[PDB]
Amino acid sequence: PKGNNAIPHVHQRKHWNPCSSQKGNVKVFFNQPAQKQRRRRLRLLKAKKIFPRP
Amino acid sequence: HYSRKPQVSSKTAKAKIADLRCHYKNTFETANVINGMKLRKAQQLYRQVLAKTRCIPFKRYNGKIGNTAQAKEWGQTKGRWPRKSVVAMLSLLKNAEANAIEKGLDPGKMVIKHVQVDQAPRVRRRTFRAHGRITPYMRSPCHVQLFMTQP
Amino acid sequence: RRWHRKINLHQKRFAVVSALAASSLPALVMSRGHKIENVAEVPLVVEDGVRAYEKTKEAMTFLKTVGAIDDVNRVNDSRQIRAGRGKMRNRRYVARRGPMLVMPDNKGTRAFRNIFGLDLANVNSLNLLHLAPGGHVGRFIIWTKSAFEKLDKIFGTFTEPSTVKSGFMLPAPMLTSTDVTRIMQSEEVRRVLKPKKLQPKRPSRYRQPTNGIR
RNA sequence: UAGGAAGACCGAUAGCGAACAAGUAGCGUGAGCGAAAGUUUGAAAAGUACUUUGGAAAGAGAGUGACAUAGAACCUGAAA
RNA sequence: GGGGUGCCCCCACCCGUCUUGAAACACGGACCAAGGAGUCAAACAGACGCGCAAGGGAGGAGUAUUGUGACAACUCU
RNA sequence: AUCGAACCACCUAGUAGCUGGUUCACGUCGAAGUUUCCCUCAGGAUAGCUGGUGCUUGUCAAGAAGUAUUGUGCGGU
RNA sequence: AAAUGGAUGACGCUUAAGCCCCAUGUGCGUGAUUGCCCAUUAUUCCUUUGGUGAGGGCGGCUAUAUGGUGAGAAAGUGUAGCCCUCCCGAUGUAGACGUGGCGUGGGGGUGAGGACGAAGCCGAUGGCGCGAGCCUCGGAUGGACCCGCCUCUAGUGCAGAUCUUGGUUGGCGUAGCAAAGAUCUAACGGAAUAUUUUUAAAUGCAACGUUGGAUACUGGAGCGGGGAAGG
RNA sequence: ACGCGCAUGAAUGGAUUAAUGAGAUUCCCUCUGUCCCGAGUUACUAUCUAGCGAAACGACAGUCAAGGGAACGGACUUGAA
RNA sequence: GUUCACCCACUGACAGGGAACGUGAGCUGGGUUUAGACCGUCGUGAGACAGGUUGGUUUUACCCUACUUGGCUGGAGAUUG
RNA sequence: AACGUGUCGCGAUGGAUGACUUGGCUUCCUAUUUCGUUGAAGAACGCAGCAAAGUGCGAUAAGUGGUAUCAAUUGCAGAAAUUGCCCAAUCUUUGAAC
Ligand SMILES: [K+]
Ligand SMILES: [K+]
Ligand SMILES: [K+]
Ligand SMILES: [Mg+2]
Ligand SMILES: [Mg+2]
Ligand SMILES: [Mg+2]
Ligand SMILES: [Mg+2]
Ligand SMILES: [Mg+2]
Ligand SMILES: [Mg+2]
Ligand SMILES: [Mg+2]
Ligand SMILES: [Mg+2]
Ligand SMILES: [Mg+2]
Ligand SMILES: [Mg+2]
Ligand SMILES: [Mg+2]
Ligand SMILES: [Mg+2]
Ligand SMILES: [Mg+2]
Ligand SMILES: [Mg+2]
Ligand SMILES: [Mg+2]
Ligand SMILES: [Mg+2]
Ligand SMILES: [Mg+2]
Ligand SMILES: [Mg+2]
Ligand SMILES: [Mg+2]
Ligand SMILES: [Mg+2]
Ligand SMILES: [Mg+2]
Ligand SMILES: [Mg+2]
Ligand SMILES: [Mg+2]
Ligand SMILES: [Mg+2]
Ligand SMILES: [Mg+2]
Ligand SMILES: [Mg+2]
Ligand SMILES: [Mg+2]
Ligand SMILES: [Mg+2]
Ligand SMILES: [Mg+2]
Ligand SMILES: [Mg+2]
Ligand SMILES: [Mg+2]
Ligand SMILES: [Mg+2]
Ligand SMILES: [Mg+2]
Ligand SMILES: [Mg+2]
Ligand SMILES: [Mg+2]
Ligand SMILES: [Mg+2]
Ligand SMILES: [Mg+2]
Ligand code: NA
Ligand code: NA
Ligand code: NA
Ligand code: NA
Ligand code: NA
Ligand code: NA
Repeated sequence: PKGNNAIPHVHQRKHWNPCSSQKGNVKVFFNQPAQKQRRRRLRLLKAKKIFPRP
Repeated sequence: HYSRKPQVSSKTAKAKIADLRCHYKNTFETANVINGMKLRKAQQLYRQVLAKTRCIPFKRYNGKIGNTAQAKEWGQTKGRWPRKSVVAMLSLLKNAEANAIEKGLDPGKMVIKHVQVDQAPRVRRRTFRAHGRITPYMRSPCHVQLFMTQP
Repeated sequence: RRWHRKINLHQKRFAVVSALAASSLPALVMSRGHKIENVAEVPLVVEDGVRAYEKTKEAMTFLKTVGAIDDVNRVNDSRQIRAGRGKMRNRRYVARRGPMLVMPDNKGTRAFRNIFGLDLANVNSLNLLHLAPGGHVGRFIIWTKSAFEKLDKIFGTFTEPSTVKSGFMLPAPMLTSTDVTRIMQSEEVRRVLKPKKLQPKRPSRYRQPTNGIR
């Protein structure tokens, strides 16, 4: 039985979840630490090439 | 392998056959009747069954088979004359006799001391039934092992 | 699925401080499993000269001198093949955790690498996963003098805030004295305790009667 | 298309349909549908010469091997 | 003392299920092996654990690192 | 071998207030089939019955009682 | 006055073993106040388990080697319960909650075991626990890995779903193998014989191909001779 | 044949029709095992043997009377085999 | 089609009923109650009628018991003392 | 009696369990990284001493040429090269197919 709860508005009625019949619509961040290393490496390479410009 | 060990191995001959293409139930009755018999007596009985003068008693697998007057000597009423199983057992008894001769024993004094029949792997065929059905049609071979000792 | 977790910054610093204080108690070090029976003093502080080593033989001689070779021998004997499916997934061998050596920076470790059963640490970033392996406190730690002298600045005192962590100070104790048994047996407490009362004799054989009429 | 790093994942009815001559064998006029199956004997074939019964298949001996109740789709070998 | 197999006297309707009511002339039930069903994400509420408190906490990014390195550490008019 | 709307693949694990199933042990407690509203009558929401967590207290008794007595009112079987 | 043969439960009972009423041991008109039988009830005793549980001890100086007596004592919800006394409750569908409660795959720690034999499998192998289960023994089994404890994690426990996939099964040597007329004989071939030790028949049956002969069928809209489609 | 026809009737066709029909109904001749009332015979089965060899179904099982019970029991109570 | 009904005839007499309104793995399939089709009445129509009419697959026993026949064989401490 | 029932030892039938794993699934990174009328992708037919499938190759057909390495291949032959990489070539009948 429902009691005294807030009225839910969860907004999840489209096909976002990948299943056997749907491609889905999602985004994850498993590449976050690898991309952090890549951006720093590019900045260091660019500094070496354009030396001594700021 | 053999399921029993003869007490005196020197005076004992053995023989066996595997995947014999004979009905297991028929061979079961044919081989079991000669346990405890003398070798010559067992050979005589098989020859008389081929002549249809004596019969093999069916004791376990005998559901709704015919009655015979020749089964009274076994204290029973049901019996039959399976020729295919009998000729196979006669061949096996000849092999065991050859083993005894090579070992140096006398075949005229040997006594059968162990007989065993088991079910072998089955072979599959098929038969056609009404309304487009197919049902199995299987064959049931058997293994036979025995040995006899000289008292 | 939610693979990772968030932890409050203050709680993470709390855990590191507590695991460090546990390493100064020789009873807790022995309970975790380390062999420190030949160690001169705890916490163990050695001279800075160990950073100039270049040959592994010199490091082994130094470990035997300060008495830390018993723990590294214990790790050597414990090496064995893992039980179960884990040996099929690039986890074939297992071993125990030995002593940890703390250096002021990430330099001077060539002679101490390749020694089985020894761990290197940098005082500027201490890892709780290394200080309390398996969640159990009391790791055996060997300090260099330079790294030891930086502990006051890195973590701060009970009144002076730290200089490396923004506005961090050591948490105050809940009890001014942890020895509770002394308080219970002190003269001040025993003055106001209620007096003892006489107790009856022990019951003998010959069970007592109950029929008041017969 | 070439390469690398791996995993608190699955472990042959699981994991891709496919650990194997697998989009194969097979099915349907066709569009299409679609398996089963670890060759896991032994460190090494050293894979049982030879005697004897048998038309043969095989049986009884003998031999190799630590073990043959490890004998060839051969580790272990449960229940009905 | 325990275990196995009989025997004697006494006691004793077939399991699971829906149902007011099942031993039912109500349904599912030949046997064995291996599989087989309250999970993950997101918003909110209450109970309980932990840190700080008129304040609490970030995120995204950045600073320094073949080293247990996709971790851990640091980022304050 | 398909027709009061063929066959193949896909949307599709279509929805089902309806039928069937739902895997270890011991311990402390333990019901309801009634009220009001609903295109409601094989279903829900709502109060009641129950469990858990307690809070504030007391220790012979506060705001105790499915029971009597005394006094004082009500009634039309 | 009814449809199977049948019901004081049956047999039977008539100085009742029927109906109404009255009594009680040894001694029924002299023994006043219990004739006897049967409960998961009542009283009492022992043990367990849970409490709105109730009390007590816990600052270890009497003295003591082996070949006057020997072991424990934890300030504690929860145990192999810190220990000792005492009191009150204990069944239960749907349902709620508790458990230093049991079991499975893998991670972090700690401690072990193994070719003098790991996992797995087998059992008239016993012991422990209320129980889920745990441990030992034997193997005339196996041939290379695996477990105890604290924590983390999950594709984590089966008797049934006209459940899925394999295997096995009574029925059972049973039901049957009955349209299209039908074969016989000698010789040869074949391992398929003329097979006996313990006269000939009553102890090697049954069945196969070719050739010669016999018998019989198809009966030119043919079990004749040629083609297409399909193979 | 008759007609107050619940509710016959005119291309929602009315009335009648020789020939035709594996169409529905009644009667007659002939004929018969359809029957009174069954009997005898043949071929192939079943039945026995040699060879070969399934399926369906299958909680567990299988003697009755009365009783009560979910108001028609193989299991329960009492009796009888 | 009938249960029922009503007539003809014989007879001593042509009584009334039950057993899952006994009896379909015993038969039969005339009726009732699918799909085709005609008529009357009703309905705008698709169609309806407890109104009439004609045509319309009747499956399986080899299991247990019961019953009918048919045989083998122990047994009184009803297998033992 | 026989059939039938039960227990123990051994043997059949069957392929579970355990230990193994050149397979799968999921996430991350780096490039002088993106086909074809100069005939692609797909489809058919062939090629080895013994060669059915699969693999490689195209009438120069389990390969020709260059280069690095340095003695094999292996079931039996047979001889006295093989393996990795890649510039030079060959490349049957078709297919956008013209
Ligand atoms: K027969
Ligand atoms: K036969
Ligand atoms: K036969
Ligand atoms: Mg990216
Ligand atoms: Mg028959
Ligand atoms: Mg057929
Ligand atoms: Mg057909
Ligand atoms: Mg698979
Ligand atoms: Mg094996
Ligand atoms: Mg009902
Ligand atoms: Mg029930
Ligand atoms: Mg009933
Ligand atoms: Mg679903
Ligand atoms: Mg249900
Ligand atoms: Mg209660
Ligand atoms: Mg409304
Ligand atoms: Mg009575
Ligand atoms: Mg209870
Ligand atoms: Mg319950
Ligand atoms: Mg798992
Ligand atoms: Mg599961
Ligand atoms: Mg199971
Ligand atoms: Mg037959
Ligand atoms: Mg027939
Ligand atoms: Mg003719
Ligand atoms: Mg003719
Ligand atoms: Mg009209
Ligand atoms: Mg007109
Ligand atoms: Mg009209
Ligand atoms: Mg005509
Ligand atoms: Mg006609
Ligand atoms: Mg009855
Ligand atoms: Mg019944
Ligand atoms: Mg009636
Ligand atoms: Mg009837
Ligand atoms: Mg019928
Ligand atoms: Mg009828
Ligand atoms: Mg009937
Ligand atoms: Mg009709
Ligand atoms: Mg052209
Ligand atoms: Na018979
Ligand atoms: Na598959
Ligand atoms: Na029901
Ligand atoms: Na139902
Ligand atoms: Na219902
Ligand atoms: Na012809």
